[PDB]
Amino acid sequence: GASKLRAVLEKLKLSRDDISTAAGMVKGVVDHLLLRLKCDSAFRGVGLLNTGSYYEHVKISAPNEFDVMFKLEVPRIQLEEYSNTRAYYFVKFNPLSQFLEGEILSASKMLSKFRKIIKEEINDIKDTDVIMKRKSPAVTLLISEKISVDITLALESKSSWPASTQEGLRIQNWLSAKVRKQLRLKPFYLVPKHFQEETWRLSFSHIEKEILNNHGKSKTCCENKEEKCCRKDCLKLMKYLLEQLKERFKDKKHLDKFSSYHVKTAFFHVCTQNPQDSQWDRKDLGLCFDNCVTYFLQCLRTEKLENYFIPEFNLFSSNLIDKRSKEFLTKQIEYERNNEFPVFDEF
Ligand SMILES: Cc1ccc(-c2cc(C(=O)O)c3nc(NCc4ccccc4)[nH]c3c2)c(Cl)c1
Ligand SMILES: [Zn+2]
Repeated sequence: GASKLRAVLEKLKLSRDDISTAAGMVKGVVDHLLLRLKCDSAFRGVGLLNTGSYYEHVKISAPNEFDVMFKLEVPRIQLEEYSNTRAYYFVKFNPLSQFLEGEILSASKMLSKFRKIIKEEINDIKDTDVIMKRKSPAVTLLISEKISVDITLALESKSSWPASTQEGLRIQNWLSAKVRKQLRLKPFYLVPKHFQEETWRLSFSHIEKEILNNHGKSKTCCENKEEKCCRKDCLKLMKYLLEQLKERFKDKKHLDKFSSYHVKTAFFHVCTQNPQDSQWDRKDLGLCFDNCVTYFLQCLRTEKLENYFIPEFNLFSSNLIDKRSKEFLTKQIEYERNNEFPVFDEF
């Protein structure tokens, strides 16, 4: 029954208008940061990933936790795959020559000046209270007492996607081969890794908005009441389930390695698995949500969740997340699934 799930989604939809007040605080902070960085020798080509978006909201339950990405175009960029990990690379070749450790581009040396300039500007204006938190790659600010913003620096490359993505983004049977070709013409991004190296991880997070806003096999999906689907609602419930489970056990360390990214990745694998819009009918919200929960548990038990763009990078590998952590999450979700999800009728 979709009765409980809709009420959860209705409760979630209410706190959306709280974001409008908090986001405005975030814009003023990052508008001041972008102008201070743009007149630095290394960060002349800095800017937001999306010119007006200004954020991404990882916490679908807490409207006070934002995630912001700054971009920096690195032209004539040469990448070396680090030990066949398929996702971590060295950047070698200039405004960025001050961070060169010989041939390769140092991530922590670029993060040092980036964190330094922000640290100096955060205190400089301080017409509104912004507090810097140091702890790994993200420069985490806190506006007033509630709002927290994660600022991530990313390198932008407008060349072809690296070979490891050749069989990724398997959307041909769902969104068509024409759309996959158009998406792969868009740039790709590299973010600091933070074992240990001066390597960068391939990032394709900017592709999520492109697909979430155009998500059906039918081009008119969710444009009229006759073909309203529940794809977005299922993703929201999947993200909220993990956030509640991570909140419920915040005094332990078992669920610290799982994020909405894993929940996103498994969901889009389900979208590949179920390409027809009829498989996502709104009347079947409870059933479709179960398909997502089932697949994610199958991933947890099998210790396998492929990067959606890099099929050879296992997000659930033992190097990344240990077996006891994945078994702990498996038990909690299976318990919630058997019990009609008690984490949903509370907060
Ligand atoms: C079709 C498609 C399109 C895009 C994506 C996608 C790719 C990446 C990536 O890094 O490649 C990525 N990262 C993130 N971070 C979110 C986060 C930030 C802070 C804390 C916790 C989570 N969300 C992402 C989504 C996927 Cl899974 C499917
Ligand atoms: Zn739809």
